[PDB]
Amino acid sequence: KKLLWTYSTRSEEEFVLFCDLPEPEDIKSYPHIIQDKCTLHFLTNNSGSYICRCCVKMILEVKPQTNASASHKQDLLLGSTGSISCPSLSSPAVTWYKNGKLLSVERSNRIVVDEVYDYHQGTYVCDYTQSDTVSSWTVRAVVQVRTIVGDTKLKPDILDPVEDTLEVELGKPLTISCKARFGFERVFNPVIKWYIKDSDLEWEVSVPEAKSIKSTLKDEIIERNIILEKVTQRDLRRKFVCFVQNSIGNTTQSVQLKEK
Amino acid sequence: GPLDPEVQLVESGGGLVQPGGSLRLSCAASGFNLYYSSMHWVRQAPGKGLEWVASIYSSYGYTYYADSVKGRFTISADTSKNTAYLQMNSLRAEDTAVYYCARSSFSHGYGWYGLDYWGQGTLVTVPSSLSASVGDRVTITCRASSAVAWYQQKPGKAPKLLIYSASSLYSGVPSRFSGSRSGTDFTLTISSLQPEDFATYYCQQYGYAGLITFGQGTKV
Ligand SMILES: *[C@@H]1O[C@H](CO)[C@@H](O)[C@H](O)[C@H]1NC(C)=O
Repeated sequence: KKLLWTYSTRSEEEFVLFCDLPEPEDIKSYPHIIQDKCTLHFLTNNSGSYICRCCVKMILEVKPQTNASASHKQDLLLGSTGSISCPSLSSPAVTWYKNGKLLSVERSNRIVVDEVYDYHQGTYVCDYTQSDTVSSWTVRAVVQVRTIVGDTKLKPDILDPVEDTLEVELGKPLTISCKARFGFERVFNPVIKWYIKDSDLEWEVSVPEAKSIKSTLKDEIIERNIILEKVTQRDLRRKFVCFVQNSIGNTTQSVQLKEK
Repeated sequence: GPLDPEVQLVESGGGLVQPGGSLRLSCAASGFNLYYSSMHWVRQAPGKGLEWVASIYSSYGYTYYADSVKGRFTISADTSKNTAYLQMNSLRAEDTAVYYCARSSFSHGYGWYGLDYWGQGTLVTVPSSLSASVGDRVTITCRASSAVAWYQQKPGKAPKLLIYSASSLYSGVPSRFSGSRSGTDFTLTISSLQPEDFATYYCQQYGYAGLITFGQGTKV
């Protein structure tokens, strides 16, 4: 079951071959070409038209580049979004494989990735066919993609309480919740706390230990509640201030209680 | 990258103990919050390679042990002092080794980006070879779900992180190095060996749940 491709080398490239014959100068891994299973790996003006066994014959023509843009080492920031360009096409139908498995067949020179997870690392293969004065080969290039970790450039965002004021009926208990969103830090040391503003002083209220309500590659959300057993008349004379801080900065949100 | 108060790891409590006895080791963490970090005891019996001993995840209160120990040692942490202790009971005289504690980032989605920081290790008493030269390309393979990491130990110091998430290159680590997954056989590369790159090299896996597996070692 013959297939053709060509491989243009430039600066730091690699190449792979799949057993495209229906799976569940070689057959003899004599040179520096590595086989794992069903997939051979080429570390670079030769050839290497092999076959493996319903047999699959590959007919490769390695041919150095001459005229020449995203390169074969591309980084994806995990948590966030990203995209992997097809080095070749710096559009026809490009077929993407991630470590041998099929990803997309879209007519563009870039696959986009919405939520970069740990498994988005690997070697990606972007195939697209090419016909000339009649001859139909396939162009294969291999791009190695790394899921690199990167600290945020962002202050914590307070999502609750968003309102300046809270109406309360005194003699009844009240719980003010502070939720804030923290972006990734490799040494993550978040600060979230409640403060009181009476006459001109501020002091940290004395309870309780925060907890997470969300922990995903992009967001860590930490909530920390203040509880008053019964809102007294003084509790309208002070302000309660949520304060969050991470290694980029700090944000606060104050809450003034009303009566009704 | 930013000049912000950074991470130390002090170990203590080691000594000469009789077999069947007990001994408490201590790790004074400095610079990181124990609720967003996993703290680990990794061991090195004199001459041999690195072996995982115990993990603690203070946030959830989870604790994990390598079976070769499981039953004897208790790992705990006091987040009011940022201190993790390894409580050793009934040393079976193979426990003789230097005990490192090392941090990892255990926050956000909880993926594994390596043991970033190690202590000097505290001594308690009860790798293969490559050989090439300055300028060569060297490739080291490792066959066996995790995101692998690569460490570089120099004869008497604690391991350094080179690579995390199997490809990504740790901060400070020169661009010479490379990492690959390739099915079940991960491989570290040094492009053009330099005089400083000679060391013992270890690979590592994580998991299933949380069991850390190190490599056998490679002297380059
Ligand atoms: C909190 O951030 C503000 C600036 O946005 C800063 O001026 C203030 O002193 C900060 N407090 C701390 C502990 O950083």
